[PDB]
Amino acid sequence: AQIGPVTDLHITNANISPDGFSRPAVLAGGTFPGPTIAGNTGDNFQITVFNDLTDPSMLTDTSIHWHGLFQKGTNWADGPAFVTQCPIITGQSFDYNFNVPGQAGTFWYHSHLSTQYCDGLRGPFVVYDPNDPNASLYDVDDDTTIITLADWYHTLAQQEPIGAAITADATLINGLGRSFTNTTASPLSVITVQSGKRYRMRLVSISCDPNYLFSIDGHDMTIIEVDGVNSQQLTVDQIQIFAAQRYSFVLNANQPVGNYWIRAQPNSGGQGFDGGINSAILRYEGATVEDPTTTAPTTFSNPLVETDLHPLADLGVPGQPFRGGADDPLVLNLAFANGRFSIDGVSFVPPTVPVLLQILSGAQNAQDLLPAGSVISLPSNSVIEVALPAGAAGGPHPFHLHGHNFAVVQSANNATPNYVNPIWRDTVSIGGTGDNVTIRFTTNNPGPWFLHCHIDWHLEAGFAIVFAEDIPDTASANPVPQAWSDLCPAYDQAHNIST
Ligand SMILES: *[C@@H]1O[C@H](CO)[C@@H](O[C@@H]2O[C@H](CO)[C@@H](O)[C@H](O)[C@H]2NC(C)=O)[C@H](O)[C@H]1NC(C)=O
Ligand SMILES: *[C@@H]1O[C@H](CO)[C@@H](O[C@@H]2O[C@H](CO)[C@@H](O)[C@H](O)[C@H]2NC(C)=O)[C@H](O)[C@H]1NC(C)=O
Ligand SMILES: [Cu+2]
Ligand SMILES: [Cu+2]
Ligand SMILES: [Cu+2]
Ligand SMILES: [Cu+2]
Ligand code: NA
Repeated sequence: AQIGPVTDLHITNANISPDGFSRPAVLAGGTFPGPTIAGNTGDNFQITVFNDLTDPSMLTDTSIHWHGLFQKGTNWADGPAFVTQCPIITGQSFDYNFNVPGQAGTFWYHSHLSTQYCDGLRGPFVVYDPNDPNASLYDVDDDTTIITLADWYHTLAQQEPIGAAITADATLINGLGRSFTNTTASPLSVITVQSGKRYRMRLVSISCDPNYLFSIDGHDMTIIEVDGVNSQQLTVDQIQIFAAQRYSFVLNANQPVGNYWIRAQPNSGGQGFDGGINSAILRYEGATVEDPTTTAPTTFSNPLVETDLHPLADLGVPGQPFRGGADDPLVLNLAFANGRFSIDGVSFVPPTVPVLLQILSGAQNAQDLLPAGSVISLPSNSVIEVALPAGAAGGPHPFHLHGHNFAVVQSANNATPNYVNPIWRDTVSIGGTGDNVTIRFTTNNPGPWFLHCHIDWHLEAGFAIVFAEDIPDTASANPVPQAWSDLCPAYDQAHNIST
């Protein structure tokens, strides 16, 4: 069952064996992935998060981010530790009480402390639209049509060297999959469809690192949503999905009744499908209960290319139709050396006082804010352009901005900008050497918004900055509840920190 929009959510430690290898984890709702949190557009969500964690090897503090929800007027509920709150300590709880005006689509939630989400605290978050403009394109859209793609590690996150090329031990599809080494024939996930029906498949990358080449043997996929933004219909036979991205696609169950492989090939770790790694099963009602015998093609003739995507609505692009044609045009220098990433010469290290609390206490320009050099102020009601030229090791880097989505004016692997009708999204691959992926948005949401690579190992190694958007209006726009004001005293008391 789905839970929400008003629910408790317990965060616990437990052993799990999603690929047949047992290890301890950090879990929401006792499962991997966590339960789906759902509601309708415009609903009030009140997710009371109970921190019941006791195992220090995966951290006993926690904080949860609602990925892709704008949090307008509720910056305090966004979740990134040391940016919008101090962590929740064990044996305490915290009500994330916010609203989702003007958004409907496929989202997710995850720990936003250190690399803790890798250890298991990740699940889907869906905001349905009762008047969805795409409703007539499918028959079925429910918890059974959500498809999660996850990387899974046998080594605990806090034992992963900072800045390393960290590699997973299994791909999990809907929580199940087989290990790349010492492969055992442990259970694969089954997605069941009825011949003739059309399904809104909600494809969610809950990855900590790899991107996946996702396809379904014998089937194509008609994309209708990108990171929460409705798209024009685009039919493809393969989707390359980067960490934290989401797509909805229509699956037409129009092939002969039978069993078909679902494939998710990561860019690192195990390559291919031997022993059923990187796989799940699409089963038609009435098919024999047996593994598929289908084959992938040698190449995919209609793969997703990001510049083919266009919004369903006339969203346009803010600003003027040329590079630098914005009120505040930025170019970030994105680098990696010696185990640490940097942005504009500064490697992100979380401050002791959360950025939002520094601003509410009166720090009112970005040079007064800590970490020094890691906070950039944005002016209010202005068009912002951010170029993100690639080249830093460990790519392709999927960059994500909190508090916003953005027009993708220039995509990976294509030097041509689009100032007319590019897709809008919230997490974008910045591509490869020589690319100049560029995003635009308007500043109508005061507060500190994190900008970072969503490969969680890279964030931990410093690949982040904070946009302090409209510092002067942050306090009036974001009144804070007492429980939020209580978090930093409680956390600092528990950890013997002075401030
Ligand atoms: C990416 O595009 C940005 C502009 O969006 C380019 O920025 C210019 O960089 C040159 C020096 O490289 C400066 O003279 C300009 O002031 C910058 N802003 C402009 C022209 O609007 C950036 O060079 C591009 N990077 C790559 C790798 O192509
Ligand atoms: C490279 O990106 C550009 C810009 O998004 C794409 O150019 C568009 O191509 C569409 C489809 O043919 C045309 O309708 C638009 O007028 C083009 N826009 C511009 C600004 O040129 C281009 O197709 C992409 N390249 C590849 C190989 O997909
Ligand atoms: Cu996220
Ligand atoms: Cu986010
Ligand atoms: Cu990265
Ligand atoms: Cu984040
Ligand atoms: Na415009």
